[PDB]
Amino acid sequence: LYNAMTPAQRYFVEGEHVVQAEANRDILFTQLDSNSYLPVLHYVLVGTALGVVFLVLPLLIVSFYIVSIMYLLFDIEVVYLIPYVMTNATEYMYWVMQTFVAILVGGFFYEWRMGALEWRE
Amino acid sequence: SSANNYDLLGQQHKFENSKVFEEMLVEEEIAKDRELLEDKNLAVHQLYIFDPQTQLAARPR
Repeated sequence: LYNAMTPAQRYFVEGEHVVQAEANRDILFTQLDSNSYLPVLHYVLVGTALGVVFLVLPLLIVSFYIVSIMYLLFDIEVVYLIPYVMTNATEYMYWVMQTFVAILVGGFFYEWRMGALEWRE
Repeated sequence: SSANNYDLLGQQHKFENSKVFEEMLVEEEIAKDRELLEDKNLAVHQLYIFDPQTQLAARPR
């Protein structure tokens, strides 16, 4: 639980009631913990514990390399494309994206022409 | 042995000399392209495998 440590973070609210309330609080999205990934980590710990319990219970009683590289480089290209989709683009942002896509489609065309996309090898 | 060897030599020389000019030129181009295609990192090598005697595309790579 992250806790405000300065008066400015606590909206210049005085007293010790606020500090106690903040420390003993619950993770609520409509309060002080919005867009928080702490629940996700609580979920990861619960899932791991559940698996560990199942695991322990009974005890008591060249083409592939190519596909990996192409995947990594296309994945980075898609990672670059993700910011564009998250904005309301203008005409010039559209044309920059179009140039980016053209470069990607050229690399794809190279892969197709050279026979990398075919998996006979 | 000497006579038989010179018979084989004669056959080889007859074969080389008898080719017509058009064939000799074509063979000169085959040899030149064999020299150019010695490098195996060329893009064309990825596309196809070339016949050794005549550097013509034999199969896709």
